[PDB]
Amino acid sequence: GPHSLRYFVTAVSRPGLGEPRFISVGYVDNTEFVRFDSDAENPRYEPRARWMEQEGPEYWERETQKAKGNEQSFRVDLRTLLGYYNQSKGGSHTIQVISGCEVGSDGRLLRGYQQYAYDGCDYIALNEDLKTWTAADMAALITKHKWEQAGEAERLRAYLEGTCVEWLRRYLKNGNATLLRTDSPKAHVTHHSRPEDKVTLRCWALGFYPADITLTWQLNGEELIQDMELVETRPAGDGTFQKWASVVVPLGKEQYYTCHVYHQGLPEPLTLRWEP
Amino acid sequence: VTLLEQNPRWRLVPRGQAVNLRCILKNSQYPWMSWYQQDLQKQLQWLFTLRSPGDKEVKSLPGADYLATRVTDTELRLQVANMSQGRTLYCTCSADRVGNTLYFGEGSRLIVV
Amino acid sequence: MIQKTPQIQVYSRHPPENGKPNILNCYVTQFHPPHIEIQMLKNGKKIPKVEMSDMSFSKDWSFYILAHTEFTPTETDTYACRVKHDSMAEPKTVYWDRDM
Amino acid sequence: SQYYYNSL
Amino acid sequence: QKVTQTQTSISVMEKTTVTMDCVYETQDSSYFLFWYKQTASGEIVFLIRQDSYKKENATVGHYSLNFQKPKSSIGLIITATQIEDSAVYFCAMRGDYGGSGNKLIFGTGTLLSVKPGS
Repeated sequence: GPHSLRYFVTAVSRPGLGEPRFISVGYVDNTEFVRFDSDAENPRYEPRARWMEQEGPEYWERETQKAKGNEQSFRVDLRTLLGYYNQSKGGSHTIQVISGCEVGSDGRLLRGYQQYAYDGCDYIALNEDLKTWTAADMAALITKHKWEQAGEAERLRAYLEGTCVEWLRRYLKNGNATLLRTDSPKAHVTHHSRPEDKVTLRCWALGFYPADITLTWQLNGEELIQDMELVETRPAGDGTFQKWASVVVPLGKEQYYTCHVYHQGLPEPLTLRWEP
Repeated sequence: VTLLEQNPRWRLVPRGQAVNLRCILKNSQYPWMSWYQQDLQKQLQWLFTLRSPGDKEVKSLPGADYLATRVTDTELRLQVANMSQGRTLYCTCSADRVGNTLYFGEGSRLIVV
Repeated sequence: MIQKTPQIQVYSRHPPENGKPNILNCYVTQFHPPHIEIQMLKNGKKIPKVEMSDMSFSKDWSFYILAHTEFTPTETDTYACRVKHDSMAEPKTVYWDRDM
Repeated sequence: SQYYYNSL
Repeated sequence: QKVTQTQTSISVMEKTTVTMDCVYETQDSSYFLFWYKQTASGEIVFLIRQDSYKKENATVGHYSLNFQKPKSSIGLIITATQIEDSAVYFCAMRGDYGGSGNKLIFGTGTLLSVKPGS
């Protein structure tokens, strides 16, 4: 279907504790596929996914020197902002950037973009039109006006519509196979003390991928919309994820409640009950 | 009405005598400064680009050994040493890292006497 | 300019099988700045060896990282994840609940 | 392929 | 990264169309072509630029470029020349990536001589 290539960049300063830490992470369809950390010994632009190891050392050297160069401009920007905001040089700060494009199954551009953030707050963004900017405060206006006066958007656009796309095309060919991987969840239910006239039933789903999943409880066909306990889908630390949901049902009435699990990997939405 | 102030404008010197050039930025909108050499054949060549106060760097082209430093946000220096042939040094300023809008100063014509 | 406090989540990779070896994960997210010190205890201990995933961030700008350390659950084995971060005054530590 | 970021 | 200008010198009458060639080389997908002027006083002056990602030829003053991406050519076209245009025209391309930006690569240079009428 649709795909996208993005780059998440962070530049964080460590006042009088060395140079700022620069990290550029690359994603394809939300899957990290390349990375560059400056705090690594002899920094290199490492391939994060196997299907990437099929690129020539020429590419790896190119992208490494690109990052190093960006790491430099960023080291400068940090100081520039420091002055836009009149902030002590002694405090630490952060610049984050998100750049990339999202293309449709037709291979056409659906949305390109570039957003900046300073200390966790949106700084400036490139608009839908890929021609204008939107500043989020007095400081960003300066960058805005400069970038207007320099044609930055035009150059940036040129990258989002072309360079960025073509490379998304190339990465996908070498790794679509892998990007299709899917792991169906395994589910079981658990009964819990919960002292009183009630009990807790926890519906577990583990070892699944992608992280997208939905867990829901039912009482004799009708669905439960209240007092459902859920936990943010979490990484099992082995490529797969896990998540659970629970409800405190009146004791005895265990059977009357059933759990449901929907996941693109499953051939069909499994149904759990808890079996004594 | 000019962006950079380059000094000394010219210099006559006996081969080997070291020479100190200085460049002054008269506009905060072009903090990206660089050094360019133009040899006696009129050929321009890039030497350095120092953006931050503190940045030091050396390079050696045939005929001269250089050493440039971005002393302050407004002062960029250069130290020409062991000069064997004439050359004129150009100081340049640009709005940002990308460039594409670099203005050349008047230069520092250095002559070997 | 604003700081975001962490969200801790300690849980096992596989279901806690008393006696049998497993991996204890301490998932930390929703925080900013990225400066954070994460450590895993054991009845108050401080398991010296503790692998830490690389850090990344979500489209809302906040960071998230995954810490773990191979272990073995026992009926009387306490486990927690102490986390120090500029957002909180004192390190909020959360204990591992085999059931969660 | 990464973008050549400019200055803020 | 070999921007070259073959013409050592060009002498032509005023009010005449003169075209100064410049061939270039770069691997970068995006880049920038430039044309500068130097006078007897010894000062360089920016004239016009070309953006690799614009299929149309740039235009400023009476200067015009014949950008031909497929043939890496980007000559300068000075129309209705005069006694002031007489100078040395340099052709330059900004390109390498990272340690570039403010690193332009200049050509050997071509001296234009605009001969008056009387």
